[PDB]
Amino acid sequence: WFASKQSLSYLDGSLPGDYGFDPLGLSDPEGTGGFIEPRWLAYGEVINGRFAMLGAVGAIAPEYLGKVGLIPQETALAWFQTGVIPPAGTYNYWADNYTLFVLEMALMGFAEHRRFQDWAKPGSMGKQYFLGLEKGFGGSGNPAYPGGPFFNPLGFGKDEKSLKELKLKEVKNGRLAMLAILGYFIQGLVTGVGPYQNLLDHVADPVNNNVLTSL
Amino acid sequence: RDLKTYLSVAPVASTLWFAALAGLLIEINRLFPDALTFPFF
Amino acid sequence: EVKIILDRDPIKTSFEQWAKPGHFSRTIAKGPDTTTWIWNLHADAHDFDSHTSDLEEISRKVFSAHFGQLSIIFLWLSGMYFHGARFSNYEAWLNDPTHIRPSAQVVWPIVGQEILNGDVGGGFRGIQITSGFFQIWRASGITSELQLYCTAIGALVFAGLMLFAGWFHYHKAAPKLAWFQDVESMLNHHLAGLLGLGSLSWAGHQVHVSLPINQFLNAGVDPKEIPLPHEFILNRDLLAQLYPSFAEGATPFFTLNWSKYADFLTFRGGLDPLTGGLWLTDIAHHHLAIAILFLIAGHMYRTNWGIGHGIKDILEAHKGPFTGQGHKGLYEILTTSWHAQLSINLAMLGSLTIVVAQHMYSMPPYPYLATDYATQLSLFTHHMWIGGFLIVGAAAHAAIFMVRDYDPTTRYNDLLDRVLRHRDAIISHLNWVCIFLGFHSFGLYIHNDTMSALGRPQDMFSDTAIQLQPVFAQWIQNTHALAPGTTAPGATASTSLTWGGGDLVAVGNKVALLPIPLGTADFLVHHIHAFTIHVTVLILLKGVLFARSSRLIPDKANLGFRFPCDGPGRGGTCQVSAWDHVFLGLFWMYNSISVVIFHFSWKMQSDVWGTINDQGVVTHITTGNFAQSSITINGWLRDFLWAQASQVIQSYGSSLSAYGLFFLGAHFVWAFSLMFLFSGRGYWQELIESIVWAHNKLKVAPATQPRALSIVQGRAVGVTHYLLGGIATTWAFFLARIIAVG
Amino acid sequence: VAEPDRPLWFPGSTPPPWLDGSLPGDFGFDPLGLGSDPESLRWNVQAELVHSRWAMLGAAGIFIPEFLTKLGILLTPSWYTAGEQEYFTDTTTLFIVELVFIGWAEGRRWADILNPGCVNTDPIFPNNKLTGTDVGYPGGLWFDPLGWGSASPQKLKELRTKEIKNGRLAMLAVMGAWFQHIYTGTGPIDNLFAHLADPGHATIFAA
Ligand code: CLA
Ligand code: CLA
Repeated sequence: WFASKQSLSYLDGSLPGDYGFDPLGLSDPEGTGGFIEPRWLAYGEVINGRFAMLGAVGAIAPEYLGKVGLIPQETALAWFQTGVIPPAGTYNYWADNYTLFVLEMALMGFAEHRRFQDWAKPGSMGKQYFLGLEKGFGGSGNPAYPGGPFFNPLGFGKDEKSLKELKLKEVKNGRLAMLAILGYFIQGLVTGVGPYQNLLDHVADPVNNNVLTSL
Repeated sequence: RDLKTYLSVAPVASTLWFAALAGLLIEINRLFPDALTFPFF
Repeated sequence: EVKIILDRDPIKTSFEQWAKPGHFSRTIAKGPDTTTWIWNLHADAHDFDSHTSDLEEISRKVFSAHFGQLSIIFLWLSGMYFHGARFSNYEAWLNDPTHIRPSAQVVWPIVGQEILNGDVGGGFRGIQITSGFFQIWRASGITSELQLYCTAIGALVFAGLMLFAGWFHYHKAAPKLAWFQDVESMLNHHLAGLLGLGSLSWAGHQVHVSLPINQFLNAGVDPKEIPLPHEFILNRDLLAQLYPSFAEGATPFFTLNWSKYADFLTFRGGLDPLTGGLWLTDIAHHHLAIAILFLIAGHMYRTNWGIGHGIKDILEAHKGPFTGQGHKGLYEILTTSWHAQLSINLAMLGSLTIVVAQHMYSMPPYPYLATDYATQLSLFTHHMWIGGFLIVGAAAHAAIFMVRDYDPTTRYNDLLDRVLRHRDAIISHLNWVCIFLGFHSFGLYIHNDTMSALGRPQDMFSDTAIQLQPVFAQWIQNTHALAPGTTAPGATASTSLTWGGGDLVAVGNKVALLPIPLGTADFLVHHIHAFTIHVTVLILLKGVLFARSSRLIPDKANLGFRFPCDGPGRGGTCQVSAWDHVFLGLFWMYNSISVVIFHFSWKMQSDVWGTINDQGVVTHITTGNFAQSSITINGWLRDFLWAQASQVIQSYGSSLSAYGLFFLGAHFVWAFSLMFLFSGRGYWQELIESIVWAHNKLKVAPATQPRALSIVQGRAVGVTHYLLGGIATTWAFFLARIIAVG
Repeated sequence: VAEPDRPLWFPGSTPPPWLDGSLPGDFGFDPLGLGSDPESLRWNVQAELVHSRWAMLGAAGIFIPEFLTKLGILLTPSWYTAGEQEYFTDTTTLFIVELVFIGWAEGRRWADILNPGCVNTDPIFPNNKLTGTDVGYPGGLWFDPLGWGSASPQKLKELRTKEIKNGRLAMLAVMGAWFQHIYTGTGPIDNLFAHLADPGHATIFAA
């Protein structure tokens, strides 16, 4: 009763953004164990999507702004160029590049680890160990949406069953960011230059631009 | 783990024993090489 | 049906079972009463289908076991790369490969061993290696010890991942029986995924790292000066100055119109006159065809989209008037029996290792491999033994299948049938061929010995008398000579230099390769090969076909696969079992392979290898005496064994004295095997009775009652030491000879 | 005196059963199940206590480079390189002397581990006695003059936990200093200052 592509039995449509598409049958629940369980993937697409959703913006925002914004030496190099050492060679920073990563892994280590606990236990995280926010923790029944408040300060459709009509929105945008970023990986890889900068050439003239053209 | 201790003391007890013996013998030689006789009396 | 990933949740993980020896078997988990218990524990350790009868459990055991195997191979590779980084003269060898001896093992100065750290060149003291790793590393464009060190870590990391996977797929997520059985799937992946992408992947490193760096090394530029491999990827300019086809991107590939890529890929063929190895420009191109071929081949079998092949369909449709409904039911057998699969795989993997050896000597792939005779003699001989052993193992599991998994009532085949219904016709004929081959190969030698000793050289089978010219192999040899330009216009030079005719390649003062002559001497040895191989086949096929029943033993299948006999009755029935046929076949494989590697060693030194100066004058190592003295058994005893064994028996005080020690050391364990092979446990057990008496006398008799080895074990022990002794002798003999002389 | 709602090293996880919470400093941490069995555990507890106490004395070793760096003193010699010195009578002799006294000290504690008693006496004066119950808490005037050692559970637990926690911290500390010197070939405090001057670039990575 809904638009759908490809064939599988368990894609009920009970999951947001379900177009019933799993040609590889990754979500088939016959044999489950490990990371092949279906629910995990449901959680993963969303996490990967949220992160991707966010990253795509990072990839181009600095690019775009130095272009029509106030950014100097810190002028966005290609998104790829700051972090990976060989092309841009990076940029100095208040802190050493390797060290930041340690700190960076350190900070993430706390947030990410806890999130997992939410998945291994409902309210475990939100329970015990002192400090405020623990109450903040344990929120929700579902790990995917901790139902922050905290994570959601503003009900924002949380109450309305319309929250569904958000979930999908969140989900569809997520696939979109995902797709996008993968593009960069290639664009930047063959194109060099910046994804946004890359965009202009197609823009300055299009016949001249594109992959066939690119070659 | 009691049990781990139990894996040990099997024929791994032989190798730990002989490896210790080999080491001791080797060091002795490194310390007193080419000895054809007991010369301390 | 639809193919998918199927697993089960945790199935136990504890040291509890480590503390309990022989837990896997219900008979042996009770502990020892006699010393036989101990031997049985190690002999039934890997007999998984003997532990349980569930096919799912057995399949899960062998799957993690493979992870365990890979973990070791990765750990093993980690060490070779590490030793090439800390304890080697690879960077020294990289400048002067033609004079400096490759070495990758330093010995501690204890007890006097430091003498084994000989003059290997490059201002380095150590043991000369014949593994061939230096020529692999130079071929991969590996410059520094840093890169070997990084690979060492990479391999070690992989070793951890492999080991972790095995635990994960036995203790955490265990694949279901339906998953293992998806053979149409697995073949598709191993064809396309493992082999196709694997060959494709290496074709890439070659045309970006190997080919660029190797050209620098050949130009003569100092290895330390050569830009790192990643300077070729980033700045295409460097990889444009050499191999200018890189000027364009995916074009012409994307626009087809192949190719201006003939620049770094070609069908040149032959051998590089400066490195002595196969053209890297050809090898990279070679892997390009292999990739695509296997990628194409990886889409034959039908899975979850109706397009492809059902293997069960293919088999059933292959039936003739002569064979019945044969091939029908083979799919169910090969998807239900592990031993059946292992037998085919051993037979084929073993056969492959043998063609590898013959292909790597006649078509030297790595740079500066051909003129390093120490390595080439080792590589050829090594693969001959590895292939030789694996083939004997095929017979063992073919036999095990017949005893354990063969059931006409459940999984009939008709092809396997009929064969059993005339097994006497097959064995009796194979019997005859062997006797014919024995007389007509070896008997010719004995004829030659007797005529020579009687002073009748003209009455011998030789090139100077009664000739047995192997014209069929000669005609072929000539055909491959006239192959380039005529048959294969794309090929510039010959396939191998053994087919060259009037072409020679030298590196340093040593001969890399040249056209190998074939005469009466080569005729005789090949029939000796044809003879020894058949007899090995006879012993093993007899064991498999008569594994279940016999006119002597109607119910041999009930006695099992590994049993000593069925008593002294019916005249005596010792070694009727299929196991004992594998045991007997082992000696004959040894016999066959030994005369093969002797055929190699003598032929190469005599007719191929040697010194060449800049006047064209070629001086071979043994000076071309193969033709006139290999045609006599006394000749093999004298001009081959007696003459060439002088290096290993004159190696004391030298850097090669360890070979002198292993030479005598292996003679020892070989003769030692004969105690077990010529006697029976009846004597030994009675002897132990008198010795047990003495211990009881002094109150020092053990509770674990000492027993003599089982009848089968006595054979297992005997053939094991016979093999270890015999093979290790030739090892010490070969390496000492070829390192000193070469 | 077990507490099961105690904070854990891993907030989400479940602690092993052997780690009851009765013991001081119990955060339910034995991934390898080293304390899997009671007999092994008692031994481990004593070992940790000793390591902790020794490590704490060692921490003082960290303390001296502080004064020498700024205040001065005769403690200027770095702990590293401290051993190879000429004071008094030669080190080897010193070590031998040390072996005898400390040996008597344990060939001493050891009897106590194996048994419950022996505190019961001062061999020379069989009346000085001294007693503290419990394992690695000998008690008495020599080891517990102020007598704060004897007290009540809850209090003892709190105090005892403090002993262990500092120790664990001290242990990492000492190890950190040893490694710190080799990787940096300097004083630890210098490492400390250097870090503050440029925490941004002054790390293991800096070198
Ligand atoms: C793919 C390779 C492969 C695999 C997986 C197997 C697997 C198996 N074989 Mg087969 N086999 C193989 C190849 C293989 N074999 C080859 C190439 C041969 C020809 C020799 C044989 C001949 C053979 C026989 C005759 C038998 C088997 C049997 C078995 C089964 C149990 C064996 C066992 O418990 O291990 C136990 C392992 C040992 C006891 C180790 C012994 C050590 C050896 C003998 C000497 C090693 C010396 C070393 C190389 C160098 C010396 C170092 C030293 C100084 C320390 C098991 C299914 C048995 C069976 O009944 O099948 C169900 C059986 O009787 N195999
Ligand atoms: C050097 C010792 C030796 C010799 C000569 C043989 C010979 C033979 N073996 Mg035996 N074998 C040996 C050691 C030996 N083996 C050992 C140590 C083992 C233990 C593993 C075995 C295990 C074994 C098995 C399991 C089998 C054989 C088989 C055979 C026969 C193969 C067929 C053949 O060649 O016919 C030709 C005969 C010869 C080449 C012998 C020499 C003939 C001379 C040169 C000519 C005749 C001389 C003269 C004219 C006679 C008249 C003289 C007059 C005064 C009487 C052949 C008779 C196979 C068989 O039975 O054959 C089908 C068989 O299956 N062998």
